[PDB]
Amino acid sequence: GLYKVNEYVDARDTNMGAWFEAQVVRVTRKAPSRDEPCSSTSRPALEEDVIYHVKYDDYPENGVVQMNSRDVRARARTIIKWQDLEVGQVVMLNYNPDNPKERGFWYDAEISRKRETRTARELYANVVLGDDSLNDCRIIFVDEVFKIERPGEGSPMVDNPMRRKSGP
Repeated sequence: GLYKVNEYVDARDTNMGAWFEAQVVRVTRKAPSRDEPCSSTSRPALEEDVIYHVKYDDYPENGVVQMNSRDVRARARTIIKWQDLEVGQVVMLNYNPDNPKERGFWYDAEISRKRETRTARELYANVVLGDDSLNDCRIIFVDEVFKIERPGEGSPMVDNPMRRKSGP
């Protein structure tokens, strides 16, 4: 457990498929450790199959939930503008899978098309859900869409914290 008691990282829930910036408040090992970590708690890995006790800052009412490193990724603090959106590029946006024209839970989208008119910069992308995907959906949220953190290209949140708290 390498994440600290003040480590608010982006916990991608696999079940609903939605990203939520969750606050790591405790790390525990898959070895006998239910309380505050002790007795040589040095347990790193490539993808740590150890239990990060996080709290969705997007839904504080969920309280402390258990998520592993494979589940909790670093929130890449980079808002991608329309002109930086390009074909093949996957980016995370506040998206309602009930209505693409309204915001909701943070999902992925692979940019398929981009066409600006003098009334608005219009975007159409394959919005990637839990394991599913929604090809050619209007991306209204081009002003506030973040990037997916790639191997090397993934910039960490060292600058001003977001902690978007997506819980309408």
